Amino acid sequence: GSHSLRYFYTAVSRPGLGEPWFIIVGYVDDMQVLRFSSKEETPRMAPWLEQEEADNWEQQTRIVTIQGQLSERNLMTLVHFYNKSMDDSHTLQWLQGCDVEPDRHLCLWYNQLAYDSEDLPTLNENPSSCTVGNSTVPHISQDLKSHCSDLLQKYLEKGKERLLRSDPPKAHVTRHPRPEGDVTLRCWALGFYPADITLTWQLNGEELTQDMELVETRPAGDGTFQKWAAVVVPLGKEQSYTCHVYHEGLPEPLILRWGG
Amino acid sequence: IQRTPKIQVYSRHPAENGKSNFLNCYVSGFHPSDIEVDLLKNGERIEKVEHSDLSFSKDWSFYLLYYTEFTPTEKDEYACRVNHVTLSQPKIVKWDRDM
Repeated sequence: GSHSLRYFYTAVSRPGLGEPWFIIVGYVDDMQVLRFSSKEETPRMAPWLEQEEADNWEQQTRIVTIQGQLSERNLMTLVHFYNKSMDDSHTLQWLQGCDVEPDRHLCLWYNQLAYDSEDLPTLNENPSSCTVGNSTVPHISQDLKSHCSDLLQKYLEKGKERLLRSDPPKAHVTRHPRPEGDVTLRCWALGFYPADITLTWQLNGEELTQDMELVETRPAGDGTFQKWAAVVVPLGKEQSYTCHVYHEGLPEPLILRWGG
Repeated sequence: IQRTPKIQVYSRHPAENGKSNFLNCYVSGFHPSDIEVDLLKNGERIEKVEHSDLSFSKDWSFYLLYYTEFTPTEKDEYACRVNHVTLSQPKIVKWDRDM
C-alpha cells in the first residue's frame, strides 16, 4: 500500500562560459511524472495524467522553478566552500521526496545531497518525518517537505490507471548451444511493472550462484521493464535445471521448466 | 570521481522481422553526466533518435535510455555507440536478437 514520490535534481556548472545547466525529474514509484530543466517556462508533466482543467500544480511549479533558479548560487558556494578549480565542471545532485502509506499515518521524508559524486553530510536524521494532516495549503509553501505527502496523493489520484498498476512478468527460457562444450539457459522476464523483481536458477532444488549471469533490469521504454538470468549446463541436462521468478504482480512465484 | 558507463542494446518487444518495434540503447552507472550516444544501422548514425530525461541511481551515478522506432530484417545489423570521458576510445556494442 506504500507509495513514494521522488525528485531527482542535477546541476552542472559550465567552465566559465555561461550559466549552469540543470534538470529536475520527478518520479512516483517507477513511473516518471514530471520534468523541469534549464529553459522551460513551466514543468512538463506526464501526458497520461488527467491534465489541467484548472489543476492546482502551483505549489509544485513554484517549488521546482525556485530550486532550479537557485542552482547557480548553490553551485558557487560549494565551489567556494571547497575551493575547487573553477576551471573544472562540477555537478550537484540532490534527492528529495517521501514514502507514504496513509493507513499507518506513515510519512517518511528524504533529503540527500552530493557534490561531484561525494555525499554531503546530513546529521539531520536520514529519513525524517513528514505529515498527513491535509485540508489547507498554507502560506509556508517554500518548503517541499510540508507538501510531499499531498503532492503524492494528487499524482495517485490523477494516474490511478498507470500508477496503481501491477503487470506481472511474462517468462520463457531460451536454449543456446555453446559450441564450447556446454549449453546456456536464459530465463526471461518481460513487461513486468514495478522494476523490483528477482530471478534465480535452481539445480536439483538449490539456488545457483557464482556460475550465473545477471543484467541490471532495464526499461523497455514502453513503461515496463525487462530482465533475464542465465546459466551454463551440460548437454541434455536441460530439464534438470529450473528457473524461478518472484514478483509483485505474480499470484504465486512463477517456476519455469525448459521451454516446455 | 568518475565512472565508466554500462551499456545494453535490445529491442522493446521480441525481435520479429517486418514487424514494427523499438531499438533501445541503455546507459547507466556512469558519472559525469556528459555522454554521447548514437544508434547505428549498418554503421550509420541513425536520424531520429530520442532519449529519456537524465536521472541518477542510489550511488549517484546517472542513466539514460536512447531509443528509436524501427523495423528489423534478417539482414540489417544494428549497434550502439557510446562516448564518455572515461573512455580511451568510443565503445560500440552490437545488437543481438538473443541477448
